[PDB]
Amino acid sequence: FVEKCSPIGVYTSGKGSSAAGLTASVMRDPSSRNFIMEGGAMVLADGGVVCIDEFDKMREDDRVAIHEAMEQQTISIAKAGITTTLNSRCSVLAAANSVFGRWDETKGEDNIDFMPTILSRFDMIFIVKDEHNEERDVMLAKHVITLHVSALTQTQAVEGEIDLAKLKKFIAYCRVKCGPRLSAEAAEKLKNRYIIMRSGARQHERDSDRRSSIPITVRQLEAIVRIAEALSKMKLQPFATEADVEEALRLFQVSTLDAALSEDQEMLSRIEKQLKRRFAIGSQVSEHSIIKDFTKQKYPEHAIHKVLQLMLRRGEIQHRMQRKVLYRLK
Amino acid sequence: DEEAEQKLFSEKRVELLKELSRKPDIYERLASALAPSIYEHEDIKKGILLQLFGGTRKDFSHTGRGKFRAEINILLCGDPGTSKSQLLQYVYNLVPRGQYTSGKGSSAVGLTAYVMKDPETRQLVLQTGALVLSDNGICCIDEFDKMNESTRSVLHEVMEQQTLSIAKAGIICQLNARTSVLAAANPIESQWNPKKTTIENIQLPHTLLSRFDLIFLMLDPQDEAYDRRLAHHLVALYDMAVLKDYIAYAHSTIMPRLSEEASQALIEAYVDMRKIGSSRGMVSAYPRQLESLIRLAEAHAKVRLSNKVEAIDVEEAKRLHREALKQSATDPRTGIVDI
Amino acid sequence: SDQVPVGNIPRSITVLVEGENTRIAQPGDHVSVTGIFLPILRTGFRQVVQGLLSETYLEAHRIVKAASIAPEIYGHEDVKKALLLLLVGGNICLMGDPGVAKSQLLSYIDRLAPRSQYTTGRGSSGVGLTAAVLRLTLEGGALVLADQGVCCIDEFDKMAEADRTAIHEVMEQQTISIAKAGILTTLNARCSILAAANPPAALLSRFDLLWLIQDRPDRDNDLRLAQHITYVHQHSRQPPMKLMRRYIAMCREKQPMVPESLADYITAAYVEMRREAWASKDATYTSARTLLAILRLSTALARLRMVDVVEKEDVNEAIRLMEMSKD
Amino acid sequence: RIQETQAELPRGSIPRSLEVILRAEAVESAQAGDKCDFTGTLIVVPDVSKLSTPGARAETNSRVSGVDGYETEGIRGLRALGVRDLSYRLVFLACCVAPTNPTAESIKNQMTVKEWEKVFEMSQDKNLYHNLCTSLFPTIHGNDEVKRGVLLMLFGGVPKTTGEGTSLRGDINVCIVGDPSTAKSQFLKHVEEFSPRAVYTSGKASSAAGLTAAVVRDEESHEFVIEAGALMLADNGVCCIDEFDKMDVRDQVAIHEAMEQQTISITKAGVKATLNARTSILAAANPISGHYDRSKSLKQNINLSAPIMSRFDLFFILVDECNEVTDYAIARRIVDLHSRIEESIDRVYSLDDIRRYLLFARQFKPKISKESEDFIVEQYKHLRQRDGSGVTKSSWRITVRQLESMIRLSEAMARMHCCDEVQPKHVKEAFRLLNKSIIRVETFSEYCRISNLIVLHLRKVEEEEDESALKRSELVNWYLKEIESEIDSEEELINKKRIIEKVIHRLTHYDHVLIELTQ
Amino acid sequence: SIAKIKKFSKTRSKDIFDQLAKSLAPSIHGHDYVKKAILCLLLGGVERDLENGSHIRGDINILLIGDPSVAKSQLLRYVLCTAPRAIPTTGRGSSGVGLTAAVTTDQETGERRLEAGAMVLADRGVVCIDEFDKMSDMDRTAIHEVMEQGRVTIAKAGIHARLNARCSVLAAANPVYGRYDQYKTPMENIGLQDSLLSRFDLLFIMLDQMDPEQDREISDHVLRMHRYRAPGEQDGDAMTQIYEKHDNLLHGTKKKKEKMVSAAFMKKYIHVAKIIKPVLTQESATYIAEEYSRLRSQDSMSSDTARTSPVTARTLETLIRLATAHAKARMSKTVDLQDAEEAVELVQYAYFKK
Amino acid sequence: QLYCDRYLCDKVVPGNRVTIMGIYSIKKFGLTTSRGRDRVGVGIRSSYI
Ligand SMILES: Nc1ncnc2c1ncn2[C@@H]1O[C@H](COP(=O)(O)OP(=O)(O)O)[C@@H](O)[C@H]1O
Ligand SMILES: Nc1ncnc2c1ncn2[C@@H]1O[C@H](COP(=O)(O)OP(=O)(O)O)[C@@H](O)[C@H]1O
Ligand SMILES: Nc1ncnc2c1ncn2[C@@H]1O[C@H](COP(=O)(O)OP(=O)(O)O)[C@@H](O)[C@H]1O
Ligand SMILES: [Mg+2]
Ligand SMILES: [Mg+2]
Ligand SMILES: [Mg+2]
Repeated sequence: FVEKCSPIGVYTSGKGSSAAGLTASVMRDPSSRNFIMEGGAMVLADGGVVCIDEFDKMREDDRVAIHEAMEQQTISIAKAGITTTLNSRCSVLAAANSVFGRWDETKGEDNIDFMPTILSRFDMIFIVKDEHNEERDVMLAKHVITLHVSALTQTQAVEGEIDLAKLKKFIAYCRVKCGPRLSAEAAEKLKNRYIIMRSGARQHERDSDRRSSIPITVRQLEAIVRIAEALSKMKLQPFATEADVEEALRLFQVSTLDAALSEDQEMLSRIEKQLKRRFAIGSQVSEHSIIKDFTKQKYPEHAIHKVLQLMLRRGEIQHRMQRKVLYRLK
Repeated sequence: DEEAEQKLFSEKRVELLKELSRKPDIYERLASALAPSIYEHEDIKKGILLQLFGGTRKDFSHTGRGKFRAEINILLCGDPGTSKSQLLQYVYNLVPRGQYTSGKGSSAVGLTAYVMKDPETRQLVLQTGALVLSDNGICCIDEFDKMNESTRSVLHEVMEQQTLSIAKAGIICQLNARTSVLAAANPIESQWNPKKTTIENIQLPHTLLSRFDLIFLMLDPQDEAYDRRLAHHLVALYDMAVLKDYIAYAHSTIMPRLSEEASQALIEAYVDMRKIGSSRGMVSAYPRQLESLIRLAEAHAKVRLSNKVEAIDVEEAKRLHREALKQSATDPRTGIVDI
Repeated sequence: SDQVPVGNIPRSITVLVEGENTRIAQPGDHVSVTGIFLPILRTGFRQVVQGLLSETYLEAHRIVKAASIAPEIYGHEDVKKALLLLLVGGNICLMGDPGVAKSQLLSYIDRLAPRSQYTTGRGSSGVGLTAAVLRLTLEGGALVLADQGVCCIDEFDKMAEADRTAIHEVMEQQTISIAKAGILTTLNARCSILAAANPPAALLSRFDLLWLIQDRPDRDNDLRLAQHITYVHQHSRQPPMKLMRRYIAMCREKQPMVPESLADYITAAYVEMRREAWASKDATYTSARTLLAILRLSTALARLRMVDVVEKEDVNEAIRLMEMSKD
Repeated sequence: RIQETQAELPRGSIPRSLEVILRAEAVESAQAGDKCDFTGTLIVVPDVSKLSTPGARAETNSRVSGVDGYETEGIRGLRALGVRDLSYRLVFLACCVAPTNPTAESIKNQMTVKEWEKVFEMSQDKNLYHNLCTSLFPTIHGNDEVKRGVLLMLFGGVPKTTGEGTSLRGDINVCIVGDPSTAKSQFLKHVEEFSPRAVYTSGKASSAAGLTAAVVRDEESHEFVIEAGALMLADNGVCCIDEFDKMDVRDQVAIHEAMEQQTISITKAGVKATLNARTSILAAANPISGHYDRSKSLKQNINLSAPIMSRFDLFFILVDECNEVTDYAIARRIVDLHSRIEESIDRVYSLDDIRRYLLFARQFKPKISKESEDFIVEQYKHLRQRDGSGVTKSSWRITVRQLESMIRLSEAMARMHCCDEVQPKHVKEAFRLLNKSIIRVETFSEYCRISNLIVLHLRKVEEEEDESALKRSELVNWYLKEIESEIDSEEELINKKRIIEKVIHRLTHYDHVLIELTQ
Repeated sequence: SIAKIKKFSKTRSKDIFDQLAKSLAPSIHGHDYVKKAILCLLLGGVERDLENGSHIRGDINILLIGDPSVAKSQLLRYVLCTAPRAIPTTGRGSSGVGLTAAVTTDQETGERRLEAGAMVLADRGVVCIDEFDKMSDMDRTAIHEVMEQGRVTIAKAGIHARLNARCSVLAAANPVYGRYDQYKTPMENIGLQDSLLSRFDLLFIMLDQMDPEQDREISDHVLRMHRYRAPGEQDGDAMTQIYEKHDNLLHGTKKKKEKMVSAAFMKKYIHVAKIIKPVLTQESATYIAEEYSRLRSQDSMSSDTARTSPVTARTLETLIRLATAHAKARMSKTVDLQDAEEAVELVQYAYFKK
Repeated sequence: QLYCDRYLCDKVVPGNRVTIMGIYSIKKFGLTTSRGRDRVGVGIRSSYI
């Protein structure tokens, strides 16, 4: 949808596409001596949006080049008798899969394979999980079937949708027309919040005694700045207000801080640590006994159920002939 | 060319050589006369002489087996601080139709034959390589370890079938490569480490090793008499025609043949060799060693100017085969050479 | 390379040579040529610009082609003596820690020798060594050019295996053999090799002399080295070649000989040396090659003295040099 | 184009190539790959670009000189005097072409009465199966299975086509893997000598264009001509490949394409063409380690791709015994070859007679009888049942490809014996050979059987009841109670009890197959 | 593609390099040592030749290692913009052949021709290498020839040449563990051999310490730069004096007591200083030699801290080179003791870490 | 093959999907003799739009 909506947009996966690379290359024609350059997926877009599936499969050369492409928006290529610098002013929108194939909440870190260097360049990081909600599945199924039924007759799902052509032209118009900048009063509040967030991150790192895989740097501060500026630009205003910065900080918290801080998870870790000691290898325990023991400790039952489900997925816990009593394997 | 014509008018020389052959020590004398400026290694020189004489070129086309290799291939494995290179140089300079290759310097296409086009005329489809130019001659290979598997693939067929098959675009042919190989090799560590076994020291596939008739494991005993003799000889460094005529006459005038006594001696030698080489750690034996024994016996029969191979020749061949590999001093159940 | 401007590439010219001037110059030589600059009228493929164009060429009429070794470098006196002996003649390898000037000694050796070549590594690898066919004539590499001279190789351990095998063949057999598609030749290379490297049995077994340069941080030696370097950088001259070339040329004219009696003495020494090597189980190599190297060094020293008969002092100095190198 | 044969080569010389020209009726004969005698003339034909340097040339005898303004300079003078360069080349014109050594009715008519008598005498001998084995391979000792397989491959099966447009293979492919010096290349050389149309190639010597085909331009006309490769010259013959592992993987891909489609497709130099390659492949390969590992399956001992591995009809494995009496029996033969150059051979049929009989035999296309259908069905059923878990692992695993191979081998046997239909004897022989080719892995059976029985009992207990289960002592007691009718004395009973207890301990602790829980 | 300079130099002396280091790049916050080192590259040493044809290197080389977002690439880009002959060549962007040179057979004539690489084109210039750690080993072995002697030897049968490649190198490499580990010694983090480290004149390590006041300063600077708009451009729109005019945002109210040097005058002064040829004095030679001996003895005394780079003979040449660069900074005729002291301070800071 | 004159040049980039209105014609460079080793075709003029 982003590829279709933006005036300029390229959709690619890792390793490029069918017959087009992800980064540009340079060759020399032997017959007639001309320096030919082949357009890559990044060079072909200027001011557009590049959607990238399968972020994990990239090759080494492209992985190294994308660092400069994301940071300085330029690529530098030198060969015998030639040195060139190409422009690539692209926004990046990437999707990736879990390391183990599905997310493991209790493991926390190590669910992401990317080194912190590449993760630093991103502005916002979203984490999505298949969350168990019995009554939400009914609504999702009904929504899907309603969409399938209504696709045949009327493309009028919502009363006030902007038409795709109108939305495209309006986005282009706003992008070309004006450009906003921050305000000092909002700037000071942003500074204070950023200092507080950095202090909290350092405190979390020192208390947990582990290096954070998703750090908070100056680039994230500039990311919040850029998001606020974009929100201001959406209204054609030359200067932003406090509300824009507040919304930007809310979004930044919801995405990045929830990604980096990944009491519920710590409490689940406590339950796992307790169970590992309590569970006797080569012995059986009734689920009712565990439920009673942990509810007398006043821990929620849903956490215990989720921990048991995760152990079942890992394979340490197995059911007997009757599901009332479980036993421990390795 | 000259051997295939009756140019032995020198009846005086014929009588002199035929009288010399009846003397007992002439064998050793030949081993002495093969190289005056080379050291006490008489076994190596005897092996080279037997290589020079060569086995009988029998005809087996009626059998359908194909060509039978009648020549001798020898290997010398040792540290670089020895005189194997000088031996290869002397053999190259002594025998006509000689070629010399060294390590990675040659390629697979460099040997056999390669496709060309004339710089003066339109075409010259194929041009011979190092091995074919060595047909009916001697090829000396040095630094045999560094050669890649691609060239060893060629050597596998060359060393046994005596023929080469080439099949490329518009070029399908079979060529004759009836050469004799003198190969030199080094230990993997450039030292003969006594803790490792012989096979581990050499590090060559058994298929390639089995085709060598004789293998000489050069070792340093550090004997005082050896040091004194070699020092005196080297510091003191500061009839060829008769040998030539004798070698040509023997090589061109006698066809060795063997009786049942030699047959049974060869069979006994074969079963004894199989018994000895069964134990792991040492180089195992294969049926081609029997043919190697036959070839050495025929060469020794040629040395004595005899058309009949006697049990003496077979016993001498067995002695050389045993001594070359140093199987007597080697520990049969650990594969470690001792002194 | 001195006259090339900044960032450009050397230009080439073509010379034609007449009867007696023929057979004077060889590839790789530095020459001075007295010539006439004349054009050649060219008729051939059509061109953009009308008129009479031509190609230029030069018609020649005449072509013209112990002591201190590298006094700028402080220390290494014994290594300098060994270098002198190698230059005079009858293969030396240096292994050293980084920061010790091994490359500059090889550069000095290249500049001093009449016929010399200097290689730096993979830049001259492959076809830069051995020889290749070009439009047909066969053109040689650095080893071929340095025939009957001295060759210098830097960063020896970083070379490809094929180059090292070729170098070993040159050192031991003194000829190169090439058998590839289009080339089937044996090349004559009667040159002695000096090699430099960073920290194997191959070097000990194949080479004659190895010099290990270890940087032990002694205060006095380091302070003297610092003083020497400051002197060099400030006064542009060491603290207080043509003659050396003439002396070497005069020296190489003679050929001493070994008498019969001294053999016994030499023999005794050799035996005793080996016995000591057999006593010290930590020792690595002794063989007749060491005796040959000692004889060659003694003959070189006798040649330096211009004596017809080898003497005792030369043998003692060769023994001392080998002992110093081994230690 | 013709080439000088190998037997005429002098020392270190490449064979000479010559051009032959056929006119009118003689044009038909002399196909590519033949070995023929020519009778004709040797004739001189002019050439153009031979002389890069001036040579002999012609001119006119008239004493003519130029005139001012028309002086006989270079070009005009040469054109006026009619100067031509005398360049020539040697060309052979053929008037008679014959084979060097010489549609079933046509073959029968070609043979004379004595040749037909010999063929009929050969036809009705059972020893034809035996004597052909010894005739083609007199010197090689043992390995009669390989000889029988090679003969069956030589005779071959019958190709067929279906109504849907598909085609079915009629050829047989054979592979030999063995330890060093087990006469592995001798079979290849003997088949190369015997067959009239056979090509022997090593793995690395032959290039991709050396096989398949090449396309070049005609000298005179605008058309194109095709240079045949090894597979095309061996069409409807045998191709021998030694050192099969050394071939490039892409060359192996091309070989597999030729084995499956039996067609070579060329799209080059403006020419699109399809050519038939109905070859039978005999290949020799070495083990990965240089020796066969008895403890591993065939797929783990050879570096060959799965498709080409499945395409081969028969695999033969040779292993050298260390110190058996055969070492004597081998030696007696080898010296017999050296002591007796030619008198140590007792061939029954000459090679020419065998070639004639093979040519006659390959024409037959026997059908499949009705009883043979059920016999083959039941034999394939038994073969597949052999793969059951009651016996040790085998090197192969049996699929429908084995059934098709059995049918092909039955057709080959019928062709060899010249019978008009496939009969149960041939089916039995093919079944025997295919079973003997299969080798069982040697490392144990009793331990596996006991473990399987215990697993069966425990899982039956688990599945049959939602109630409580048994313990280790209960399992031991149950197994002993079941054995009760099989052990006659207390000593055997206690020994088996100790053995089963140790086995159960190993299963629970070492193998982790069975789980143990506390009270 | 005179009075002002003389007056400014003669009046300022030390303040010349002081302000030049301070006013190197307002867009980058802090890191005085790296600015000093970059200025030393810009000024450079002195090339020297002797009677025997011996060549002595005069170029400087630097390697920076730091945590992400410490603005190493910004520094590289600024050096690219300011330096006259600057070429950027990242790790895997250019291989060993495209770095130095190559030989090609001309099909038109059959002769052999030489094609220059990146380092040969940058004669007496600057090559910037971003992501230096990703470069392969063979490329670094090739760069050895340029870094040691400044020449490239090329040979293929039919032609051989020695091309000039005198050059200076900037390099930035990430730590092996993604982020620099404090407890482990720098040798484990860098993961480079001693020879390559000795090839470089300077090593620097940069860290992102999360001090609340330092973070406040960084945020202030970044947002001041962000809010700034070019004069003469209307708000909301889309898209020579020696000392720069004071700016309310780019400089600040407190900085009114000092000023920054204009870019154009800075370039002119840099060129003039690069022209000037200073000479070493007798006062400082013994002083530098004694301090080199002191460092090589302190090798045993430095027990509380580890060493980033080994101390070899190249360190003394580096000392002299940095002294001459500082003497170039302030236009004069001879090298004095203060330049030696500054060089030694730089060496002490770079060569050891806590 | 298409012929473009004057202002029609550079209006189309390779890879575009275009609809073109034109005149179907043949080249006219005199009555030249056929070339090459193939001379089967008689009276064939190369066509274009
Ligand atoms: N003994 C010495 N005397 C004078 N200068 C030295 C000495 N040892 C080293 N140097 C200096 O140190 C540098 C060593 O660099 P280089 O010789 O290239 O090292 P390597 O040869 O080990 O690569 C040289 O530039 C040289 O000026
Ligand atoms: N069973 C056998 N009978 C007769 N000769 C044999 C036998 N096995 C081996 N040989 C002899 O040993 C040699 C084996 O070499 P070869 O068959 O080329 O080995 P491979 O084919 O494994 O490379 C042949 O020359 C053959 O004469
Ligand atoms: N000291 C500093 N002063 C100003 N901005 C900085 C500083 N350090 C980091 N930044 C900001 O952080 C970003 C770092 O990006 P980059 O230079 O690519 O980091 P790296 O080169 O370490 O990957 C820059 O956009 C820069 O604006
Ligand atoms: Mg060096
Ligand atoms: Mg074989
Ligand atoms: Mg960066």
